[PDB]
Amino acid sequence: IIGGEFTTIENQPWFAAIYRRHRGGSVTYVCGGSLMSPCWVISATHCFIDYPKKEDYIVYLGRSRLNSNTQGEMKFEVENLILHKDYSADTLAHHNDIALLKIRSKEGRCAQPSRTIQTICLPSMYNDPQFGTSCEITGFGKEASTDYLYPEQLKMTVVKLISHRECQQPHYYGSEVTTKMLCAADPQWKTDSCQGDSGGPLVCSLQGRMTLTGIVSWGRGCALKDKPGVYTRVSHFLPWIRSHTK
Amino acid sequence: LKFQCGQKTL
Ligand SMILES: C[C@H]1CCCC[C@@H]1Oc1cccc(-c2cc3cc(C(=N)N)c(F)cc3[nH]2)c1O
Repeated sequence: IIGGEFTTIENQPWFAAIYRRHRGGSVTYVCGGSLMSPCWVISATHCFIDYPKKEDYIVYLGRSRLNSNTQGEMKFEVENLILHKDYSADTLAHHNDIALLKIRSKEGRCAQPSRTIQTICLPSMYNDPQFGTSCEITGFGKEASTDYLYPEQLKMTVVKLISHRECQQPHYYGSEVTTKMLCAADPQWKTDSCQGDSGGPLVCSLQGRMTLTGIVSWGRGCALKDKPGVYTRVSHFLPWIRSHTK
Repeated sequence: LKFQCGQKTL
């Protein structure tokens, strides 16, 4: 997150941190995710695509810092890794950029609710907030596009949903942005999501609930003028989610 | 207690 505030997981209790193990001893951060129900976390397919070996990823819930522990955190193994069939990336966009991870702890249980672990709500079929709505994004991604490390403390920030008409303007992303995507930016192009925030949530209030409206997917640079962040439009993938989360 | 999606508790 470029700009934003530093926060704690009690402020985003559905945020999931996904890491990968390496033979050698290190564990490196990969992407964020969100908890939809006790056993499923949703993230982005582009985060796993190059290394789809589920046994090598670890998922932690209730985590406020990146490499140090938070009290109350839960560690899980990835029981199932469902990537989207039809996922495609081009010179910028990622299409159908959503993935599901079924988690299991070493004792065989799924997540348990606490003051730091809560689920986030799914929108109703093709139901979205109107553009102009302010939504928040959270994550452990870069703070400046030139950094080569990720922050240790969790960050958050607020961005506004913009319309497709605005996003598809030639000098923004043209037709690279489709109907299964949403664009969100900061009026002053000051704060935004960046690498590492990928897979994480875009939360807006819909019909009174905090709903998972988007998943951080792609964008040109970070906090660049006329280059919004593009999110997978969750409301349009509900059938796909259902298919696997029944 | 139990899960209530979208609810934070502070
Ligand atoms: C987070 C890494 C690790 C796992 C495999 C690649 C994954 O992918 C990425 C690698 C390099 C850059 C990004 C990335 C940048 C980036 C920027 C924005 C933005 N709002 N400007 C965004 F919304 C998502 C983004 N995602 C990204 O998501």
